Amino acid sequence: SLRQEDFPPRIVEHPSDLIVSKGEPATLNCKAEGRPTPTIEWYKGGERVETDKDDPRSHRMLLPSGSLFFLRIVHGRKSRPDEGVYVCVARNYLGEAVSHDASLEVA
Amino acid sequence: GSLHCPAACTCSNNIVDCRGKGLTEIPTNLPETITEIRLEQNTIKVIPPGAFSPYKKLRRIDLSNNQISELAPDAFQGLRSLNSLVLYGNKITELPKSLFEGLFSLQLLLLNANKINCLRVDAFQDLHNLNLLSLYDNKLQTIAKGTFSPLRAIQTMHLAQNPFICDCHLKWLADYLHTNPIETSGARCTSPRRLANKRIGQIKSKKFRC
Repeated sequence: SLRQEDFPPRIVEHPSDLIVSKGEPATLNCKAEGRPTPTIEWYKGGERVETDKDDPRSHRMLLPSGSLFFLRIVHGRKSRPDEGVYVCVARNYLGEAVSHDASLEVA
Repeated sequence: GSLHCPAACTCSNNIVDCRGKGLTEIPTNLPETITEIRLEQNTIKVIPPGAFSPYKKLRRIDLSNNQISELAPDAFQGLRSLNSLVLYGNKITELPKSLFEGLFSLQLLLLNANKINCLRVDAFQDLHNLNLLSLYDNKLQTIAKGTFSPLRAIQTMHLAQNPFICDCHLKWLADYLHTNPIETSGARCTSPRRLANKRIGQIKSKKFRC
């Protein structure tokens, strides 16, 4: 008929550059195919991003789609945890896929 | 078949991506097999009668960052597979009766960053599988008792950046939030003076008085 065998991850939607203002919501998307369903991790400037799934205390959520949802962009005079260049990595037992960069910039 | 992919969009494996294309209306005549429609960052003002009803395999509708001020009550009528509806960053002031009727499968509903000034007690009547509800950054002064009763699967809620009046009519919410510690954004009273700037979750229920 048409079987789906296990296969390693492939990014089918890369995050895209985003311009946002302080206090506004933002999403960076990351759709990966793979079986078993790949798990998604986010990195900002090469450093792993903490989300509700690593800390329940958060303005950042990792949604079941793999998307990184910012309920509100934090950008104070002297505190800027959200602006940066992001990559998502999708993993399953057969391999991993790394997305293109996406810049999250505050206007 | 004939062509069912709008030229402004790309259609890949039933995902239709129309983001950031300066669209003022939802493209019509999409593939009947569509599972995801991505319309974020356009200039759509109105969601017309039965807009999404034909697309029975839709799992995800993203309309974030448009200019939506009006949605037809039957815009999502007859969708039984819809998993995620994202509407944040629009200009929505009210949700008509029946807007979310029949969305039994819905798991994610992002309504944050609008101008919603009132919610109907039946607004989420059928949303028994909803896991995340975001109402953050709207114009709600109250939520009617019973509005959250249908939300049997709810895990996370955002209610903050709403000008709540923490009187007797919001007492149920203090109770609700003490029994269900699922509100993560820090919902706060705007009035009365005694409760101004205090998290609803931090206030003893007795203090909610008319």
